[PDB]
Amino acid sequence: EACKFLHQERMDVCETHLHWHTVAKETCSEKSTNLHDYGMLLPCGIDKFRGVEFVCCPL
Ligand SMILES: [Cu+]
Repeated sequence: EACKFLHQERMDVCETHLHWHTVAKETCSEKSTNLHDYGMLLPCGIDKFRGVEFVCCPL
């Protein structure tokens, strides 16, 4: 297994870093992997974002 790069965004809500980190973490965990890195996408408002791109790696 290698690590997998994944991209998620929403067109209906802007959310904080914490929400997107949570989404990335839980996505990797559902795939039996661990989140290694991530970066926010599509900054919104003064402190929010509309997506995240992240890398899930083998346990
Ligand atoms: Cu974070």
